[PDB]
Amino acid sequence: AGPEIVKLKKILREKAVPPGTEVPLDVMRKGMEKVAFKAADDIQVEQVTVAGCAAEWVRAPGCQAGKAILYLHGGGYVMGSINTHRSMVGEISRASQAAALLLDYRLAPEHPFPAAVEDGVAAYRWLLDQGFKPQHLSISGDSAGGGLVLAVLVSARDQGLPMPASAIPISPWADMTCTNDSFKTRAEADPMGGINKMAARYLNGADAKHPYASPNFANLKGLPPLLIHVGRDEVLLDDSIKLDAKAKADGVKSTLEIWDDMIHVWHAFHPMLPEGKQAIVRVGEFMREQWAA
Repeated sequence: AGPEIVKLKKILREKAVPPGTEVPLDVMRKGMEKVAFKAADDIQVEQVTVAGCAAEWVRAPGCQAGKAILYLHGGGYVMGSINTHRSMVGEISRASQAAALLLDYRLAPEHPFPAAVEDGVAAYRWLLDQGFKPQHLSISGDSAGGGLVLAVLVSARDQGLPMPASAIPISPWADMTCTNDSFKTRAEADPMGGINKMAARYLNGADAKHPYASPNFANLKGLPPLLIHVGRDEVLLDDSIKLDAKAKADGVKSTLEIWDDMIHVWHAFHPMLPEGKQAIVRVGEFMREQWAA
């Protein structure tokens, strides 16, 4: 294990709330806002309204005309924002050489399932109506947003929408049931259930096996080529392994990368984690590969 990830895990545990204490949602929300990384100063930003939602066009230098990424942020479907993810999305824009549409989709419990999926699908539809070709598009997202990526694709496909050139779920949460073995077998090495409460907030009585809630139970047939990033040291490991397997069986060209010693959305720690930078570079490279094909 690299020195950076070791020290990163140390800091995270030293700074985290003990297991089982209930942090109010508005407290978690504000805490996530305050620890959010400042985006690099060469990242340009433009506010837009997309499908009734606030959003930002996130443009790193080197962005190609005609291309775009719909980005869906993490936050367990109950938190996160444009601000919390602007830094990581800028670096994805940089590696992929394409501007990114960072969507402030509707959150639970104010807006429970399927609000987030509706916003994702409509935002993707918005991109199309703006004149972006399907072959010039990609959809990416982390954690809850990584599951949201797959749900948006499946929903859009059921509604007759054309598929984009690629999709890259990062540490996706694709199973609301949280019954996978890695929740037990990787729990020791994961410094990042509170997750069950978030699932309860998002679902609000809905079936946890609903395809648009938990894409690991969805029909993935027809989906674009997948790059799935996940850390070996996270409780959501099996979500990614099972997603890959599901995609394979449903005909989808899927590529699963389990990064050793890595934690949940390690990409977000790119300022101090070389593997975080590396994986972001990989994401952008995969996007460009699928566009040049």
